[PDB]
Amino acid sequence: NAVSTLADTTISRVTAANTAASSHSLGTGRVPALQAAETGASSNASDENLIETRCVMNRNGVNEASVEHFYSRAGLVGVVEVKDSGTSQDGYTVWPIDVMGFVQQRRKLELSTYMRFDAEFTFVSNLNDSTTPGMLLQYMYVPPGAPKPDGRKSYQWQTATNPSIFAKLSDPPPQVSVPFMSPASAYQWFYDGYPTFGEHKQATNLQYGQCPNNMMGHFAIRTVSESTTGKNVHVRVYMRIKHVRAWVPRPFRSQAYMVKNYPTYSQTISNTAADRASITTTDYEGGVPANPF
Amino acid sequence: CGYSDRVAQLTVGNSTITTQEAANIVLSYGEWPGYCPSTDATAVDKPTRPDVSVNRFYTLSTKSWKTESTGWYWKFPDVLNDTGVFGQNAQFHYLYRSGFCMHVQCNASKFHQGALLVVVIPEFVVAASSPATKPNGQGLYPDFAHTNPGKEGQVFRDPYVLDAGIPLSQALVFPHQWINLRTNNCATIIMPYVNALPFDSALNHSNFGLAVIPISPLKYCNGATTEVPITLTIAPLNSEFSGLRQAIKQ
Amino acid sequence: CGYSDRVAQLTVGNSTITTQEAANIVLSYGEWPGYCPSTDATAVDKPTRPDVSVNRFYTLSTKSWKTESTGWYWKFPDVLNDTGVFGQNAQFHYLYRSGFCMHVQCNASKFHQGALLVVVIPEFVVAASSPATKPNGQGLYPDFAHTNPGKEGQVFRDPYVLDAGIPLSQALVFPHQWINLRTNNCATIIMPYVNALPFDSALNHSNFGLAVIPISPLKYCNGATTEVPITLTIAPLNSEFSGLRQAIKQ
Amino acid sequence: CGYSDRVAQLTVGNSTITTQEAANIVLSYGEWPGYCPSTDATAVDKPTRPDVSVNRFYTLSTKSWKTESTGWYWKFPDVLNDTGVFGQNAQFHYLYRSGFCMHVQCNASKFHQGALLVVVIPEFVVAASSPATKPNGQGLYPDFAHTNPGKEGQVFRDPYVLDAGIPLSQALVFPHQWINLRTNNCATIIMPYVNALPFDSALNHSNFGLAVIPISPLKYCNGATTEVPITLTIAPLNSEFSGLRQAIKQ
Amino acid sequence: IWYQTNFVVPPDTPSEANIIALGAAQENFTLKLCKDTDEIRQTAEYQN
Amino acid sequence: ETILEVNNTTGTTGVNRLLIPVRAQNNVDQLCASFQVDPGRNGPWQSTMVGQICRYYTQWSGSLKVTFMFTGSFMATGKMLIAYTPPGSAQPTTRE
Amino acid sequence: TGNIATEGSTINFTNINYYKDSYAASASRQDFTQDPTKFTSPVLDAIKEAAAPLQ
Ligand SMILES: CCCCCCCCCCCCCCCCCC(=O)O
Ligand SMILES: CCCCCCCCCCCCCC(=O)O
Repeated sequence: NAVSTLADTTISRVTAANTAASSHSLGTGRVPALQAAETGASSNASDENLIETRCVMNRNGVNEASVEHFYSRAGLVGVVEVKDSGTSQDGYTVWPIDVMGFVQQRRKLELSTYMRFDAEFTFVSNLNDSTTPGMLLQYMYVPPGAPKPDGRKSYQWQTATNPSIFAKLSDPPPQVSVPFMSPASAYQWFYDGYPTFGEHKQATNLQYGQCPNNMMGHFAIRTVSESTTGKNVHVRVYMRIKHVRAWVPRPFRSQAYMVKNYPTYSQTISNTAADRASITTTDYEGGVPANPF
Repeated sequence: CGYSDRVAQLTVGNSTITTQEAANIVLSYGEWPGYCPSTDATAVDKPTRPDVSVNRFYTLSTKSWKTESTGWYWKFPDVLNDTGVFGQNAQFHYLYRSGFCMHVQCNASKFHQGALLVVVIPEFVVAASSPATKPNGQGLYPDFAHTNPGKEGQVFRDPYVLDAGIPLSQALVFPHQWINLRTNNCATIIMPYVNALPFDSALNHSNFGLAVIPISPLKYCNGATTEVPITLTIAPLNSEFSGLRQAIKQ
Repeated sequence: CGYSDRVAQLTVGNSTITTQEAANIVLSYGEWPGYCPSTDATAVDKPTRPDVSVNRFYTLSTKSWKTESTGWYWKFPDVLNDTGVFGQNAQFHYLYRSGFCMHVQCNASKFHQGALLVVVIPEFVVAASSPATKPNGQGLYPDFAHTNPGKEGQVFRDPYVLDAGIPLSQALVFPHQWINLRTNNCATIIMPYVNALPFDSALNHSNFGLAVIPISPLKYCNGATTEVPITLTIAPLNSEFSGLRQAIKQ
Repeated sequence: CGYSDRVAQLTVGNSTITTQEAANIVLSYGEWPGYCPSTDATAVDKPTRPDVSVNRFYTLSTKSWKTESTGWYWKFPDVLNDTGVFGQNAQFHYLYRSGFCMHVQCNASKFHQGALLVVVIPEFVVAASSPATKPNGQGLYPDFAHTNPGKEGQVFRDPYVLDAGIPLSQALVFPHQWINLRTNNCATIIMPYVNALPFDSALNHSNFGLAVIPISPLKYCNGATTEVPITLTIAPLNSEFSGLRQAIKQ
Repeated sequence: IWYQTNFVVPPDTPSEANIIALGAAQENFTLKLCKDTDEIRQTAEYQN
Repeated sequence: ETILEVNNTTGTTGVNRLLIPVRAQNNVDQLCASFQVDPGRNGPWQSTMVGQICRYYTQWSGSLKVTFMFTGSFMATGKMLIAYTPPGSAQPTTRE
Repeated sequence: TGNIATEGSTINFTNINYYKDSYAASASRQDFTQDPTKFTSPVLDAIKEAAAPLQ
């Protein structure tokens, strides 16, 4: 029944491609080595045709180079500072939900052009001294067009419909599942166009590349208090993508990022490969040659 | 057969492209361009399919390849958004969808040499390089000329980073083909409609970038013809326009 | 039969060892040396098996046993890494695997006495004893001479701790055999390839240490022959070399 | 098919030779190299067959072809008797037998011209020409340098008589192939073991001579690359060594 | 990469050219133990 | 297949870093170029998709594949010995 | 046939959704797919390994 279903739930081992034994091929007409990169196709040549191979029954597992496994790992996507001391005694902050803020997660996600995933969001919250007192905090997801709070105690924190999460800093970090929320059929890290009609003749073309299909509202975070607590709270937001489909692979970014929502690079072009003295120089000592033949 | 024939003929609409050095044709992602199915279709307006009128080879831009030329790119359908009946259908309608057949023609004698990588980059977001001096240089956002070059195309300033901060070396991940003046003289990339949405505005959004970059520079001995052109010819396929209104140009 | 015969003949390749006082042959871990199976094999290069050329008894080192001799050790395949066709195959190739047939020959008259423990220690990491005076004495790491003695072998300085900080008394856990001049005059240990990896570099890594330690000292009355040699003879078995390149010596 | 394909790939051991102008492969006397059968075998020692270790393409000698170059010859297995694992197996063993796959690589532009006859002469006894003056000139017996050139090969002094008093015109009786820079750029001669004895000493006796002679001289117009190399690549096939002893070099 | 023979051209042809190396992996290629990359760096934990 | 940055040298810049220069030689058996074939190592493999995906993982296995496309004139001919040396040895000093 | 690195299977009470929304479920990583051709061989005329590609 559903018992047999639980039995076959452990991730099974898919092995890599085996090698077959091969011998010498002294004939004309058959040329596996010769390819044509011009055609745009990768070489079809196997080890067995270029050299004499033995039979290897390869048992190495490939299950971990999956878009599921690659991306199903929580990474820092935002740090919200709930300032309630000195000049900033607001005791609330509204943080625009974007995942393009930190390199490690940004660069992974930008391997794809389009991605459709559910995410799991964890809120690791603490004070300046890494201490977690019994201090109550409200995390309210504000979808695009929901009114954003303008004060510590405003009507917007009633949350009749907005999903919110009450937790103490003292408690283990809050976590929630979020669905694939997007008008478009998949998210889209690169949008080559403008969201509005117009002629786009501005000394600063900000609008270029900004698709609102991705912009998924704000998280409003406050300390549920009556007055200034005199304490700042750091909220590290961790996103773990799941149920992930990805389309159209792209080159991994080489240049350091400069701004959040725009691919832009310093005019100093850092080379993709770390340079060396000459094209015939390798950094490997090796052993003492037996016949110096 | 098990081998690609050198000689090939491409006939779409009332236009035919013959090439005697075709290094095979790339079908991007192993999928043919097709009309939007009922299941994927969201928009209830009956979509016009002009067929032969819009689906035909348009020869838009010819460029002179030099020893120091850095490369050119175009944005589809931006390149064709003002040329022929396609242009008019694209201005008169809101929603747009089609795949295309790229064909970059570059011949030279058996005594010239050089390699052009011709690559179709979906969602080619042109970056702007900011000078090291100022963190927010005015050239942090590329002006409309760079994002939408139109028919004439735009010269790469940094082809090594494909003007997008991604290495050209890894650009071979996208549907690509080489023009080695040694072997071939044309590059054909059939590309299906690739977008998160089933239909998009031809004017506002560019589905693909067409980039021709000289990797190995053009070199030749004194006496050979210095003028070696590179010509872009594009044929929209299975074009479908919808949401008819007043013609809008960009 | 139910008893080991005293007289025994060991013939590998073009070499034969005859012994009339064999106290049986030890087969280490009750497993015979065999070629790497397809399933365990990781490396796709076809492995050369020179057979008789490399698989034969090599008589490498003879040592003079004295009343105060403390013992000797060798490292396999380091001991053979420069001798015969085996040596050449081991220098010319990267990956290496074989089991071996050890045979330590020590005869003396019925009027001599003494016991040698002959033991094969897999992964025999030679230690260096640091003098009590300084915590980090320069002799905290044993120099290359001690770790890789080669053909001539190395004299134990502290055979009680087998120069590795482990008691010699418990060395009988490893495949071992005694040479009691009372009973026998030879010790044969067939050893299969023991390693976490299916193939390893013959030059960089030593699979086994061959240790001959006099437990009961050699004693004899005035008039007997003082010179009593101990000879090491090793035959690689099911040798398999792979990854051919430029010959490298150590 | 009924025609030899221009393009050909030769893969022996861990080496592959690709050629796009192969004028077919010559199989000498229409017989493939094979291991000595039981019936022909005289010597009772089990013969080592190192396979991939010894059976692979060795690129030994490259020579600069000039307008007045007279030709070069090598002696097999003398040419390989000191190179790679083959060399070591050949020094360590007495008896020897193998066929080989010759492959002489000489490319030039479609604006050079010339013909090289590449011919394998079994039992190529180098003669010494004696000056007419004295009947027994000291140069009546060719010195060791001429009989056994080794890896570097030897320049013909009288290629017309193939330095053996036999006309070059009739050398086409032996397994041969031409390199016409007009048509081809490689010559492949697979040769089986040809000898009155089933096994012979690699060092003392040379089974075959490898002779590359320019019949039509190399000519080209001012401006073309003057340096046109000729490279010899040899792969022993079905090598079998026997009678293991102390390594002897020549 | 060694010259097996020389790079030979006729008159009125460039005597210097290029080779483009393209690296990939075969069908038996496998990876293991996902870890964060060395290849990109922002200044600190609080940046764009 | 993505391009290896074999010409990753002090001087070379931009797209020039992706080209191994070749020419008519006065002397036979000179070394044209050389690179190590461990994708992780800082060097020519950094420019390849395989080299960049490897750096997201700790351990790798299986055969790699280098395709070399020549971009001289049609009239240019030549032969190149592309040798791969297993780990024991240094970079070969001679073609032999 | 798991990643246990020894003989043993045990009992597998895992991959359970406790919520009425299915997107609340654990990462769907039961299935692995390897189709590389759409990127490695996207050409119309499939080329055999043996044959010289352009003729
Ligand atoms: C109270 C907390 C509840 C959690 C709600 C989380 C909602 C998150 C929306 C989905 C995140 C993925 C889309 C990210 C796209 C932004 C990238 C960008 O355009 O810069
Ligand atoms: C709480 C009851 C859960 C039952 C789960 C199924 C266990 C089936 C027993 C066998 C173990 C699973 C693997 C196998 O089929 O060998």
